[PDB]
This record gives sequence, structure tokens and C-alpha cells, in this order.
Amino acid sequence: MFAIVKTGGKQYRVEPGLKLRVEKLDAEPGATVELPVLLLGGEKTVVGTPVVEGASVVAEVLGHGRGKKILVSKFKAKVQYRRKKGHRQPYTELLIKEIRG
Amino acid sequence: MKLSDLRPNPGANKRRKRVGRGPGSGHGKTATRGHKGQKSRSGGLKDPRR
Amino acid sequence: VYQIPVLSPSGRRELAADLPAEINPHLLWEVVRWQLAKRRRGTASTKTRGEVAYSGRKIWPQKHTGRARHGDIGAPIFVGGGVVFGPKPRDYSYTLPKKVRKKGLAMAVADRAREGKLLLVEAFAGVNGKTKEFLAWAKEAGLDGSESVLLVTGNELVRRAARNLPWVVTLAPEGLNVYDIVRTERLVMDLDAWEVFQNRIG
Amino acid sequence: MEAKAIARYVRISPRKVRLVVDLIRGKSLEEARNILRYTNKRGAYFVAKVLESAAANAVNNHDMLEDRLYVKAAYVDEGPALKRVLPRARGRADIIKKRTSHITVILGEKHG
Amino acid sequence: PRAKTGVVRRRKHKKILKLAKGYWGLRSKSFRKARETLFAAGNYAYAHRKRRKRDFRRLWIVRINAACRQHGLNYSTFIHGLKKAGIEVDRKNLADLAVREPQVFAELVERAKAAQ
RNA sequence: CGUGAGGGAAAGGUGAAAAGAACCCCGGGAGGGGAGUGAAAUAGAGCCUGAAACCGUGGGCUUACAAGCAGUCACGGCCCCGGGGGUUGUGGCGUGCCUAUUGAAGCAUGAGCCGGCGACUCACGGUCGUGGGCGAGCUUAAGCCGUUGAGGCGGAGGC
RNA sequence: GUGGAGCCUGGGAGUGAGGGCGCGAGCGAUAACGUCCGCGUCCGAGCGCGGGAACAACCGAGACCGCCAGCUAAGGCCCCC
RNA sequence: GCCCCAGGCGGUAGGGGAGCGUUCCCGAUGCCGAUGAAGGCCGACCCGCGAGGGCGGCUGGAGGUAAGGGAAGUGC
Repeated sequence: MFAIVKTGGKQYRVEPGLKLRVEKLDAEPGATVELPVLLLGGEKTVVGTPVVEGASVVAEVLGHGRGKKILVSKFKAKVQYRRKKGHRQPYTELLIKEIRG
Repeated sequence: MKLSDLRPNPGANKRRKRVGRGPGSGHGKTATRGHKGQKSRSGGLKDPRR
Repeated sequence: VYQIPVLSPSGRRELAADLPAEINPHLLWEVVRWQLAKRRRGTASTKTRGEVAYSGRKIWPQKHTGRARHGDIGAPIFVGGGVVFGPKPRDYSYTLPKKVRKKGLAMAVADRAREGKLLLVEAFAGVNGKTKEFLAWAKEAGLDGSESVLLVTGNELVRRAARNLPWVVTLAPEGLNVYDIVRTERLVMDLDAWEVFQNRIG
Repeated sequence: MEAKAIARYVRISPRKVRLVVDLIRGKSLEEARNILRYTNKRGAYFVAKVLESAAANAVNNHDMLEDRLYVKAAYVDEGPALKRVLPRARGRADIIKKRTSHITVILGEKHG
Repeated sequence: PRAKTGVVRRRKHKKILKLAKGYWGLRSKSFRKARETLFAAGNYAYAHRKRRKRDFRRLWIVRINAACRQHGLNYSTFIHGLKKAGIEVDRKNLADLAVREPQVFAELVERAKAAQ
């Protein structure tokens, strides 16, 4: 049983016992969260419209990380314009606990 | 109070405006002198007051 | 205001005593910058393109040589040429305002004093011109050596008998200055140097 | 075991002798000997002396079986070029780099 | 006091060069060419960050359009259906369903033509 | 170097100690390998460290229907380290940098590359702001006295 | 009408080679990627982005950053795409 | 009231602000250093938005130098 849910303006197909990085949620490590389920994919393949009515997944947050340093570096030519900029997008590493109907 | 605790007031001392140190400082390649011209040349203009 | 300890064979007297009750750390900062500044040799010299030992003859003609244009080898763009804007014989001294020097001096004394690290002395009966004299005195006088102390007095038998001490800084009363007062954890003065101190902040 | 001899500071063009030395890489010792003896190249001589010298070192010093000896790896580092002047036309002068070469031979006992 | 270049210039060059490992020719050997190629690689990194999203969206529309055409309707019709069908699943998950869940994606097409 | 007046270089570093490598072997020698000294010998005299350019030598990936300012994103493959690192086969995108320009990828200028030097300062005046001192007051210069890194006096003078 | 609006007082500027497009004119030949003006815009400085195949000023739209999310603009929806 | 609220964040000339690093003075008759400084090479490790900083491995063999300030022959 999988299901598409939403978080950070995104849609993730998920299944229980899955480690899934997401946007930096607001929840203490070890905390759990129920999620908006876009659609239950499986036997009773119910289509969330726009969301499944009573269904929602449960996932205990594994912890907030910081993505690898994307080195955003703009450059214009013939103008003396250089912009080096470190960057690390935070994330909330999760575990799919289950999928509530 | 020992010597390491001696600090001027915040802003009492101040950096200089070092020029010609690249684009990052924003004061680079021209030292604020702009492009070509009598004023941009070394030595500069005549007496601007008069 | 600042009750000062006074060691002596008669025990520990004190003084009241008048000092600037408030410390303005920026002021002592400026004064120390003054003393350090004015004692700079300023012997940093260089050679401009006119000072350098080369000639003024153009190395090769302006045009048609293929080489880039150059004048004399002594110019600042040649290895060996003079320096542009290199340091010159320069005096870093300057007159810091007298009320500021005097005031700040009093404020340093107020710092070490009000922080307990001041100790006037009536006499130096122990010391007589030998170092160990001053050692057994100072340990006798409540000093171990961990406190780099600024010793100020007019007794050359005392100062001379205590110069070699690493943790002691020698001064006659005239040489009292904010820099040395900040250099030391604890301060020590003779009562005469106390007086010349007062007259110096009169 | 690997033996090695080095003609350090051989006054000869490095690039030239590299063509020779690259001809005996991976060869048996006897093979390389014969190939050197009949290769029309000036560097072939120096490669020869370094070769046999490496054989002596492998035999006497490191005590290897001369039969199993082959050129395990050899090469030619470049040495300190001697700069000289070639007087060219119209007053101007060139600077020829009389190049010196370092030769390295490395011997092993090929098995099987 | 004199302050010669000392070690700063060399360290900066080594920084740029370690950025330039894996570039063809002098572009990974000369600090100058390395710097320049790193400029172009920077602007490329940026614009291709902004590009990759559009690209994967193009792939998603492609695969989805194929799977939908295997059920009679085209991409625009399917999109119009799901939009009318009150479903918000995006091009990525639609594509992954169409490749993985032909029956589930088949149901999506079911509600899609159901939208008409 | 210049007839000459005159111009004018480069070029320091073994090791604590020469203890500077006896002797053997290969070699005409050089040089090399052993041995030996040595804390260390890629400290061996062309000697502290020893960077880059440059040069080669081995290994991993990869390449002979193939299009390219050399990259970048994705995917895949391979190899390595244990989720990462190296290579790129494919697909997408993509007009070097600097100056000077209305306008440069420009077939406008400069640069062969690397390493090092290389350019907005100082003085004294003025003006603005500011951190502090004093405040209808502020303030000393020369010099003098002191230490010999200690400051104080000095009111002449200036505002 | 609260805006990187306005005014005043001071310090520091650079700029004082502009250009294209539209419109209204002059000159020109009702020629010029021409010149010279006015109003406006864009570039300049936005050769950052989509379209126009390619293209500074034509159309869309003002690039703080990231995301393997969604909606549209001009422009497209036979393949490249 | 360190956090939340709203808004803003293309950018040359240019104006302003904020930091990083180099040599040297104070801190320092101090502290680190043969159990290895500086320096060199390397890192996919950590900090920072960046200038850079740590930390680690090997080379190197003897100097380095804090917090906090100052002064420049300071960044190619």
C-alpha cells in the first residue's frame, strides 16, 4: 500500500517503513505527524478529491538535516559581477510509520 | 581592566575606503574614479574651487 | 571615595580617597593608543622611483621595439624598481589633550584602586637595595608573583632592588602612565608617589 | 625484487631518447640488449649502458636471477637544460637549450 | 611594515584549481582558465537549476501523455479531466503511476473521462 | 655592455657535527647500485622545505559515424571507498575573460602558462561627519625638565 | 494618495560619446541600422529569463536562494519540440 | 514585543554599510610547540552567505601565537 501525500507544496508517493526527506517541517525529532493524503494507492484505490476524506499517513520525523552545500554562483560578463554564495537547504528526514485509511 | 579589555567606542575608529581591490568590495577597477576623463587621471583636475 | 589600603609597620591604614568614581574605558583606550603611538621609532623607510639608484635613461624606444613601453628600470613596475607609496620617515607622535591624559591617568588609578588592586605603602623597611630583600618583603607584603604589579616610588634602593623581578614593573613616580597601570594586575605606590600623583591630577 | 640504474645528467635530448627507451619497456633483458645493440639511435647507447648497469645491480647488489630479468619499467626524466646562444641573423640571438636527460631502468624477475 | 603576498595567492589558486578538477586541458591546470571556466560553470549551474525543473516537467508530460493516449484520450484532455475531476496530483506522481500503476493510473483516466 | 661619458647584473641556506660516503660491483669516465656516516641521504654537496607552470611513468574510467568557449543538469555504465568519490555514453542547455564601448562570442584591445613584484599613500593646511575631553571657554608650539619606551612643564601662540 | 514617496540642511559621486523602438516634427530623397529635436519606453546598467530559429533595446516579464510542485503571460499545441 | 508582523531584495558608474585574510606593535619574561611550529600536499569531514576558519592524514623539521585592539609597503 502506497499513497501520494503533500508537504512543502509537494506530492510524494510513500509506503510504510520509508525514509523520506521533506521541507524543514516544524516538529521535534522523534515527533510524529499525520499528513494530507492526496490518494490511497493500493487495493481500495481511493482517489483523494482533492484529498482522501478520512485517510492520512503517520510518520515520525527522523530529524532535521541540511542539504549538501549548493554553491550558487552568479556571474555577469564584462561588468565585474561575481556572486559566490554558499547554500544548504534544510530538510526534515522522515519515516513512513503507516497509512491510515 | 587589562589591556585586552581596552576597546574604542563602537565607531570611534573606522576603516578606510580601500579601492582597487576587486569587484567584491564594489570599489574595484576604478577606485570610484569612474571611467576615462581628466578627473580620473592621476593628479586629477585643476583647482575645482576656482 | 576609594578607601585605599596602606601597608606599614604600623599595620594597615587607609585613605578616603578622591578618585573619579566612573571609568570611561574608551578614554583609557585613547590614552594608551597615545603612549604607544608617540613612542614609535617610525624608521620604516623605502626608496621611491626617484630615490632608487638606477638611471633615468629609457631602456628602449617608445615604439617599433615590439616590447611594451617602459621608461627607466628604476620605475616601480620593474623588479628592483622603487616602491610607490612606500613608507617614509614618519612621526606618529601627537599631542593628546592634557585634561584627557591627566583625567585618564586618574581613571586608571581608579580602576586598579576601586578593584582592590591598589596598595599604597608608607615605607620599604625590608628592602635595602637587594632583590631577595624585596622578594621576602613582597611575599611578606602579601604578594606571590602571579600578579604582575606596577611598583611606583622614588626609592632607587627599592626600584633597583626589584627590577629583575619579572612580575614587577619598575617606575619612579614621574613615569606613572596609564599604559603601565593597565599592564599590571595589581598596583603599588609609595605615599610620596601618591602625592605627586595627586598633584599630577590636580 | 626490482633493480634500477639511472643515467643521471645525460647530455642528450630527452624527447629523442624517450623514443628509444619506449622500445624496450616490458622486454626481456636479452631482448632489450640485442634491440639496443642494433638500433640506429644515439640514445640507444646510453640506454644500453644504463641497461647493462641495471643488470649488474640486479645481480650483484640486489641478487636477482639474471635469467628472469626483464625491463619492468624505464623512462627518461628531463634534466637541467644547458642554455646556450645561437647567433642569428640581424644581430638578434637565440638561446638553444642543450637538454640533459635522466634515464631510469627498472628490472624484475618475470615468472612463468 | 611590508606585507608580501606570502601564501594567500597560492592558497586561492589551489582553491580554484580544486574546484577545477576534471576539466579538459588547461581549464583544470591554469588558474586563469580555471577561474573562467568556473564562471561559466557557475552560471550554468544556476540556469540549469532553474532548467531541470522545467525539464523533468517535460518528461512527466511526455510519459503521462503516452499512457493517457493508451486509453483513448490525450494529455490536454486528461489534464482537463482531473482538473475538472477535483484532483491535484501533479505531473511527477502521475507519471510514476502511469509507469508503475497502470491499473491505478487507469483509474485516474477513469475519473478523467468521468470528468466528461 | 658602451669608443667614451656611462649603464649594470645574477648569484645566500647540507648537516649538530663532514661524520662529505672507505670499499665492492656496472661504467672509458660520468653517473648508478650496494655498503657506510648520519636522527634522517628524495638532508649527497646540482645539498633546509621544495609549490605551480612543464615533463614523463604506472593504474581506473573513457574514446576511432564524430560537432566543440569544453562546461552544466539528468539518466545510465564502469571503477573505488564505504552513502559517497573518479570517468563519461547519451539527451537538454549553453556566444571565453578584461578593457573600451550605444553596441563584443566577436573577425576591436591584452594575455603562451606558472610562480614571485605590481599601482589610491604620506605630510602639512581646510572642510564635513563622527568617538571622546573640556566648554565661554578650548588648547599649546619651540624649547625645558625627567626615563632612556615615563611623562610633566612650558599660555609664547591659535581658534 | 504612507511611498526606497516628498522637502530642507549638509558629505560623497558618477555622468555631461548615448542608442533602438513608438509617436509628433525638421533636414534628407516623406533614403539610410542617417542626422536633430519633443513626449515615452527599453537597453545602457537587465548580452539574467520565455517567445520571436538564431538577434540590446519586437512580444511576455523585473532574476534573494533552494524544491524531481502547481497556475498563467507572450508564443505555441503534425515531428524535430 | 531574541522572536513575531508587513514590505523589500537585477544591477554598471557610483554612495553606504558589514566581514574575511596578509606583515608588523600591545596582550607576551605569557601561551602552543620534538608527543613535531611554520610551511607543502590532500580531504568526499565540520563552521560560515562569502571572503575564509577549523579538523583530520602525509611532508616538513623550528618556530607560531589567542581572545581584544592598533598600524599598513595588505589581497592581482
